[PDB]
Amino acid sequence: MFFINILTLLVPILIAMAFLTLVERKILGYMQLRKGPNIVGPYGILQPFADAMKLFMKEPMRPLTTSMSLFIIAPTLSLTLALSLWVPLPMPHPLINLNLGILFILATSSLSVYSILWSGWASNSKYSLFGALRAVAQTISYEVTMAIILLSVLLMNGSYSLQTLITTQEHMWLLLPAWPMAMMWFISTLAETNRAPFDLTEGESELVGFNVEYAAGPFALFFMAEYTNIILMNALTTIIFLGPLYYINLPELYSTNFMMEALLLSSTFLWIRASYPRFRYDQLMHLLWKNFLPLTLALCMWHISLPIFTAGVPPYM
Amino acid sequence: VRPRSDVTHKQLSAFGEYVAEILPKYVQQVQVSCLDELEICIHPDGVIPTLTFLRDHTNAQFKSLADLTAVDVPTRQNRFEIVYNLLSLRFNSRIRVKTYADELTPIDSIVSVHIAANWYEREVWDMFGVFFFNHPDLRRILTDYGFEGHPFRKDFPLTGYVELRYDDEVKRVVAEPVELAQEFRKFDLNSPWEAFPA
Amino acid sequence: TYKYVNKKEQESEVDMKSATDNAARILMWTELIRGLGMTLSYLFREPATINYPFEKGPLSPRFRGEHALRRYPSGEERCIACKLCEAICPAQAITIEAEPRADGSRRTTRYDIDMTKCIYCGFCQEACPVDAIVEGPNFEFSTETHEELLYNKEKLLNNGDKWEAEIAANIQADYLYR
Amino acid sequence: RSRAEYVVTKLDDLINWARRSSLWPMTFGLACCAVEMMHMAAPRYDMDRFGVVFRASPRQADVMIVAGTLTNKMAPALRKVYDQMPEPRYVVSMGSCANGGGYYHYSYSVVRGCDRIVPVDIYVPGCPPTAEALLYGILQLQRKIKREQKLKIWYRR
Amino acid sequence: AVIPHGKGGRSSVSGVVATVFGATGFLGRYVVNHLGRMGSQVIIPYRCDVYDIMHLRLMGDLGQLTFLEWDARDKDSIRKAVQHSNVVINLIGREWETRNFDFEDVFVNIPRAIAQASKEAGVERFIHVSHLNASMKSSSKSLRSKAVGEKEVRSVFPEAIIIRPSDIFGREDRFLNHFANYRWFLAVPLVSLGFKTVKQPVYVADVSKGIVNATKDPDAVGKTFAFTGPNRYLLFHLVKYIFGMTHRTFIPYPLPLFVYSWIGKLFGLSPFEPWTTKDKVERIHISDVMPTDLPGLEDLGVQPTPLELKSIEVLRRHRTYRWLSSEIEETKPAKTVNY
Amino acid sequence: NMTLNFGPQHPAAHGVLRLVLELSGEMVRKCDPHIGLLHRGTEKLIEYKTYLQALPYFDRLDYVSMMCNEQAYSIAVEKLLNIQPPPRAQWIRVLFGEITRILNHIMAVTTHALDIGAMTPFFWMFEEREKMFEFYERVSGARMHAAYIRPGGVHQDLPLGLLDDIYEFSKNFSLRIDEVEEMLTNNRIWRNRTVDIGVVTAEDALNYGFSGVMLRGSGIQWDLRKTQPYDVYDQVEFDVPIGSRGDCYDRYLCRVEEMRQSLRIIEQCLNKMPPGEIKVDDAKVSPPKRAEMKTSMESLIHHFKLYTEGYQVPPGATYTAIEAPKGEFGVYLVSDGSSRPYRCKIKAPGFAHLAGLDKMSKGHMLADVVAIIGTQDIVFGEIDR
Amino acid sequence: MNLYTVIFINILLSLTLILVAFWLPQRLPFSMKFFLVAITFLLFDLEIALLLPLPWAIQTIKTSTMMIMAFILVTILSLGLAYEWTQKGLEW
Amino acid sequence: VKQDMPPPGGYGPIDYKRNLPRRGLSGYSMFAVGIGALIFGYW
Ligand SMILES: NC(=O)C1=CN([C@@H]2O[C@H](COP(=O)(O)OP(=O)(O)OC[C@H]3O[C@@H](n4cnc5c(N)ncnc54)[C@H](OP(=O)(O)O)[C@@H]3O)[C@@H](O)[C@H]2O)C=CC1
Ligand SMILES: COC1=C(OC)C(=O)C(CC=C(C)C)=C(C)C1=O
Ligand code: SF4
Ligand code: SF4
Repeated sequence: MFFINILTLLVPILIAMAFLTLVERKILGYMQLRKGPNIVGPYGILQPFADAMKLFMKEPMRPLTTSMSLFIIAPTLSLTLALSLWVPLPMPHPLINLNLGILFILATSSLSVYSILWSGWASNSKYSLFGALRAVAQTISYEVTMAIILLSVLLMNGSYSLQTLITTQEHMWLLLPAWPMAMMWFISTLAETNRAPFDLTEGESELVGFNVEYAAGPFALFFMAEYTNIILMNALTTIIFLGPLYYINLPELYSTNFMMEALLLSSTFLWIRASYPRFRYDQLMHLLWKNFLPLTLALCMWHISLPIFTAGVPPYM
Repeated sequence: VRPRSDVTHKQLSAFGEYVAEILPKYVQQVQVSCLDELEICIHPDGVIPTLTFLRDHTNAQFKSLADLTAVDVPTRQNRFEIVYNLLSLRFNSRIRVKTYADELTPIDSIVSVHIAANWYEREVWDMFGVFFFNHPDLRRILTDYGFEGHPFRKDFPLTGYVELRYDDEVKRVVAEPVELAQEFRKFDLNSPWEAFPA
Repeated sequence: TYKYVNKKEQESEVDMKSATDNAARILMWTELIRGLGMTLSYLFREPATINYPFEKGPLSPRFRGEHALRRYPSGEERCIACKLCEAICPAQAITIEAEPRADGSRRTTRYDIDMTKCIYCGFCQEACPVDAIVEGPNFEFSTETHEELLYNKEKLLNNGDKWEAEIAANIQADYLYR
Repeated sequence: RSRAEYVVTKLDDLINWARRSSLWPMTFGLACCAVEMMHMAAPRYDMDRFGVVFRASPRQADVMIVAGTLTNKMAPALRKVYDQMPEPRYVVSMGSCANGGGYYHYSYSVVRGCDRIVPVDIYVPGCPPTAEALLYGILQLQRKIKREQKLKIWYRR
Repeated sequence: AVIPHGKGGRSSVSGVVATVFGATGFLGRYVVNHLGRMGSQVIIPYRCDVYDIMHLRLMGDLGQLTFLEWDARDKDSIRKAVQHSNVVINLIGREWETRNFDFEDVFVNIPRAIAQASKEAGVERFIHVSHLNASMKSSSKSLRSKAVGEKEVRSVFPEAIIIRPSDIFGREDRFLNHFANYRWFLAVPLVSLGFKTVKQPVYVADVSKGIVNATKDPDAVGKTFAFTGPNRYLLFHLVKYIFGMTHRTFIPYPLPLFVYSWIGKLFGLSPFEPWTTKDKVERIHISDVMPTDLPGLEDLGVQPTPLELKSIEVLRRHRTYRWLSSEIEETKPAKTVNY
Repeated sequence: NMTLNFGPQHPAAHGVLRLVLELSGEMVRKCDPHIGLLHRGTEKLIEYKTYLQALPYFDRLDYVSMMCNEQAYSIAVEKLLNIQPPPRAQWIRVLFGEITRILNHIMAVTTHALDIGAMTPFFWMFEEREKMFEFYERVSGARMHAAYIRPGGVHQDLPLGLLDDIYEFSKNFSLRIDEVEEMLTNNRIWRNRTVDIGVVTAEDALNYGFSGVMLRGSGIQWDLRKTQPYDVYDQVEFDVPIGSRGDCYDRYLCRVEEMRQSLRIIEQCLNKMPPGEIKVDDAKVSPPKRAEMKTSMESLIHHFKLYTEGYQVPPGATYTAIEAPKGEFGVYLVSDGSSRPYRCKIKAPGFAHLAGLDKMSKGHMLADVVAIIGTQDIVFGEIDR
Repeated sequence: MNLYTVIFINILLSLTLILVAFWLPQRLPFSMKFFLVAITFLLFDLEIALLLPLPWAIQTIKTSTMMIMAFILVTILSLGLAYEWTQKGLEW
Repeated sequence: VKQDMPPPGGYGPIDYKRNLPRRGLSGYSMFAVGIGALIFGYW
């Protein structure tokens, strides 16, 4: 039965991963006055499966100058961490509820920065190394504010367990309070998934770095990873800040609304991509260290003070 | 028949005399075409001096270099005819200063007078082979890295002498003497009858 | 007449109201939200794409497309080998050699348009006195092998016979203009 | 149906469909034919609909469309990019400049065709080969990819 | 015939219309290269899908290379291929007896039918290629079967040239790559510790040029040339040398062949192109025969090219980033054995 | 300095560009652009081709502004022949010249964004661009590479429905500029990527021979369309959009304004196009009409000679510059009395601009260089010629 | 264990893909800025640590000391940032 | 006689100037919205 549940979480998520790609190629399309992929299958539903098969069949190329492990470990790690982070998520019931759940999600995300570092060193070509170094920096920087923004949340939730927020948000979303950080969580979620406004990790016009030497099966695995993440981080926004209504008698309206909010915020980063030009490498770090980190550290203190003098210290457990 | 204003053919003509007078050491001929265009002609040594006077003279400011080109009249002893076309945004007029250079008698470079010429002078060396002294970095611009011969010279075959194909044996692109599958049909077009006195 | 773009006519001194409006613009990304609205708007517009095989992008009569050699209604090929179509071709594409046919008429023994050499200028359409060589409407003649693209008299005459009905309609529509 | 032959015919039909449906092209971008495809990528004749990627790096590209003249200075590169593309790979030569030398055939700086440099699968004709015309050529590549029977040949080899 | 006009390069004519049935091969690729360079008309019968023969298209010029669909079991396909050719070159061969084709077929059965038709057609000359040192009694079924063929084809086609090349040295060859690829194997077995099986490699091009020159020379009729090489080698130096350029450790450990023929049997069972072959193994330890015979290279006009000279290009792909820049001069040469 | 080349295949390299960059860290200290990857021999081939059969070559030098390019050759050859195009033809060349500047600017603004990372502006305008080519195709038969503007006059009269269709496109086009206007002109992300990048001072721009929006962007007031009015640019009213400071933003804003100003010029041309002939009536220069050559001997002789031999323009030389969308496009045509030219130096606004990349991209990141090439609107056909 | 079960399936799923992916088909880039960032990053990462126990420390009976401590930590690091800005650091 | 020409009286007028609309909520009012959310949310 546990395996059944393991399958129920991973298989559906992976399929959702696939169709996000399709949805990204139609919502971007209609925004740009074009139908998008509808000719393969009915309305393009078979389109995600089609290139998956093309990608796996095409010859995986191992560059003459390339490590053969820091090359194959990197996509395996990227898919493994991203699919793994869906293990401890309240929907509303988590598969493996962990008392220090949010620290698990923060730690597992942090490990993905390596895959970028390992792939860049493994390729042994200049475009890859330059891209990886800037990339690791972006990801790491957007971790420092990412973590502090969560610590502010937790202090108003009382615990690290993601399951507690379902009881914290039984009367109001944590967006109303703490909206200023939501925005800053959303922008940081956009950076950590290397999506558009912050896609310098792999700029195309700039260094066509992460998958330069990655084609076919390796390309796919990170690829899959990114999109699953795209969902996971959006889903974490939909639990931590937008709290779906929870009724203990019927648990699925929680998941039904979790479904609706996650899809809309997942739709939002698709909409962000088409709408904005990409930021400069330093313009990106200028935002986090200058614009956001002082806002986050100060609002972090406000969230240690709001509890005490408003006699609202949250109940542990 | 095009409309022609003689106001210009007079203005430009006068200027020509003015330039000539101011720079008599180098100006050999100064003509105005029937198309109202002035074309001071200078000894090759006057390249630096004549340009500078035009770039920096209150009564003749010719700030930008429209173009530097070299017609090649093979008959002419001095094969190339370096032509510099300049524009004066202040006086809304253009002038052309043209000099003569043979294959192995280099011309001075004007990169100092106008930095626009940094590239065009490299273009003239690559295509025609004229050399420009004091050029910051003269090196082929348009032709292939290993190209031998100056292409726009009238004595260079259009198709050229080398063409490229990929050879499997050597797994690398390889020049071979040009072998064309339909030679350029050289239609003779000149008519045996003249048009006017000109 | 000139026009300054990006020239600030004067120094509006900050007024709290102004400052707030601005600070709000930086803090709550107001203009960024403006941009998102524009793309959401089109998402709702009808897409302009056409089903390519089923629907075709419109081409009017002068479209040059693919070369064809026409024939008189009687059945006598129009070309009389004056060979100025060869003379005015910019790319040297058309190769024509001729000899007096048995009938005694002038005709081309070999007419070869190298389509890879041709740059579809449409001057040949222009130059022909009998208008034997025409720019036919078809643009879809992509070929697996390079040799197929080279076209001799028989392919062009066959191309002419296949598309004669539309070529005649197209020339009918545009001849007054020429 | 039951026959090791039928299973091997159906499965390539599957393998061929995947390659056919998702061709990620890589355009070098020489001369002007690249524009006449930027029009194919554009809304009147979307290519994505057909499963075509607007921009794909060489290592992730199934099809190379050579648009424009291949000069004798870009030849040594085209071959490199063709050589560095993943194995399943196809070339579409667009423009009379690329499939044959076109205007500029007799030039000393232009390779008379990309077929001399890279093996070419479909030749799309026209000075600016029309954008439908490229789309017909890409669709002709898809007809060529459907006909290929790699698994059948391995079975009866 | 076709009077030879031109300057000598592509887009020129040499007048050799030649069916070449096994062109897709490693040797083949080279044969079509020169034939195409010279300007000869080359008909390439092929069975593999068009995708795989694309590499042959750019070779040769337009309308100079023609590809025909052909099946070995179907006699009619061979019939039409040689219809309009005046030179037929046979390079049909394999190392692994495939499910539907036996060594006899690939070497003796098929290469007969082919020359047989060629005669019916009236082709001026047929060149048949069989492996070097091929006794009708040689151990490897392959070599013996090949020997069987060179005899037969002479009765189907008299005065048919029979070049008999040694194992070939070239990029994409086996002789050189096989050993270099033993890297995956931690240890590199070598029967008799790689001794007493002196081997003389021959560059592929030399072989190709030689073959081509045959097509355009009256001196070769019924000749059984033997393209051999510029220097012989005990398998030991060869193996190490290879590993030397590849810059990968060399660990020669002797392996009793009786057991090794079994290893060949193992990979041989592989469905997808067994990497080693029982018939291979024997061949590898089958000593190169001595050079007393109608000479090949040089005799046919090409001076052999030493192995060390081009080895760098063949073995480069097997090096690691660390050694990629390394050059031949840095490395040492192997030693020959006039024995 | 970690030398790295911006190799041709990369999308930001316009297909052919090998910018040898010296990366002092991510900051780039020197650029040595290696053009020549698309040199076709355009100017050595023209010497072997008659004046009409060399027109087509001029549609392929800058391949995004075809007709304005072929208006520079047409004006040159016309000068050397002391012939002037008929009144209707001159308006048609100005009508098609501004459709080309809208077409080039949609190319330059949207592809610049494609390089920076904004993808939607390209798709919205490119649909508006095929609407425009249709106008080329409906008047010449070629979507691009028309050959419509002939050395004397233009080739064929406008079809009877084109001016109504050009009104409907121009009527609704401005909203389309307004729409990318909102999506890419105030985005802090665009401004940051474009503002204060590649500033070029006024005197430096004149000295480097920039001569284009690059000249106007830094505040120098020069438009060959008003200063030296070619064709009818003396009878149409427009405002040159001079920018103030020179950052890549002011240059973008200028390009967006010129699209708007061109709609003002297109409006005037549709409102005031004269009834008349489209090509000069001298059979010696412009080919005789199809009916005339098939009924009058003097016309067949003139058609035969013009197509087979040529105009035989009188001996002379001229440099004629027109304001092509990129900048000043000029042809220095030297002519012997022969029907085929002797020299044709195509001045390319772009050979000068690309030279400026090293000076303009000073103290700038790898990413800034992508913007610097984008703001020069460089098409390598014109530079390589 | 339950987690172990999930994770090994997770690695298995990824190793399966790469394996099929490889089986079905049948020098001196340095800028102190980059190093400097990494450093700053840990100085901040360590601080994140000293700040992580704050959810448990909220419930501490003291409260006054808690906040007095936490506010001092956040303020002193932020000043570190302040000097990073003031100095060329953070100015890439 | 019949040639493609502007309609009699000329065509209508075409807009070229930017028509970007300055439509938005005033800044003070805007701040209040977010501030109010926080103020209430905290309570
Ligand atoms: N080291 C060497 O290479 C040596 C080779 N030789 C001889 O030279 C010849 C060429 O060798 P090489 O090129 O390496 O051989 P390959 O393994 O490269 O194959 C040669 C060609 O034969 C074709 N072929 C093989 N089996 C069949 C079949 N049953 N029906 C139809 N065609 C077939 C193949 O076509 P496809 O792949 O399409 O089936 C291939 O193109 C061989 O015959 C060999 O006996 C002699 C001495 C040394
Ligand atoms: C508009 O300027 C140019 C581009 O950049 C946006 C290019 O991408 C390209 C080529 C691009 C590809 C890959 C189609 C060309 C030719 C060009 O002119
Ligand atoms: S012009 Fe017309 S008629 Fe004269 S040859 Fe060319 S095609 Fe035949
Ligand atoms: S083919 Fe015609 S269009 Fe394509 S590049 Fe050569 S010239 Fe430009």
